[PDB]
Amino acid sequence: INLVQLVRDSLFTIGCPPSIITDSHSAITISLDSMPAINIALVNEQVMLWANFDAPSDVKLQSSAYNILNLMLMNFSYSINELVELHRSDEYLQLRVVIKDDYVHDGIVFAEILHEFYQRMEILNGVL
Amino acid sequence: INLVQLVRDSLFTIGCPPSIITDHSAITISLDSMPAINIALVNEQVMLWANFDAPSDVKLQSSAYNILNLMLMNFSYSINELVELHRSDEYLQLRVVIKDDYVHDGIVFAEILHEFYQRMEILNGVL
Ligand SMILES: *SCC1=CC(C)(C)N(O)C1(C)C
Ligand SMILES: *SCC1=CC(C)(C)N(O)C1(C)C
Repeated sequence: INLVQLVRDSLFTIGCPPSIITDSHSAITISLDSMPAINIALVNEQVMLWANFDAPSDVKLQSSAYNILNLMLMNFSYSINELVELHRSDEYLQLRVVIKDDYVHDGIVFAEILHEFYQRMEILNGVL
Repeated sequence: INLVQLVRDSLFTIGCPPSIITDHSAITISLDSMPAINIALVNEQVMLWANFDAPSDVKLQSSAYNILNLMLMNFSYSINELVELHRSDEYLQLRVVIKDDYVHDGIVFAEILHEFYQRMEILNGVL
């Protein structure tokens, strides 16, 4: 698939500004005010969305655990495993999802995917 | 992949008793005071999963930190390197899709089962 075209098409369809998009190969980024950017890229034949959050302190993670666990248990139907995945590295808590092939061919459908992913980002940002 | 042969052979190799396995499938490994380990070929990939009774909401709140730490734990044998936690009405389900490198060998696969069981033990301890 042509991911730049899919993404640009998704973003005018929902009336997003064009200035938020930055880009030959991986990856595409969408800037958001006071939020981590959404990264999009073809990763081994599948469209992948991810967001890097500054790793919370261990104490903040404990106090926010219940809320974060509820977020991670929420179904994400566009995902190959029907979940959003949370990955931890030394520096980041990374939200990650691999999108099903059925949803990467239509810019209108893909906009709803990006918007639901953003909503998940919003909830996580709220408790960090 | 002959999954029945892989599993039986994994369990001999670590001296488990043969009484604990039952069954094309899925195959169950019964363990005491705990959910069984279910194993099956699901679209060409070996999948392991364990069904835990959905905790009450208050219990989830008091165990959330321990359950979050468990899920953030690296699981190197997984395709996405995590153990996934799935919620259904009746169950909190631990799930992993095992990666090809680890499913041709009964000796290697026994270690995958053992690490998976360890993750089940940690979750059982806070539910
Ligand atoms: S218009 C900015 C925007 C982009 C996208 C990721 C699709 N969103 O959820 C909003 C609407 C915030
Ligand atoms: S011997 C019982 C057993 C089976 C398996 C799931 C492989 N295990 O981790 C133990 C050793 C508990």
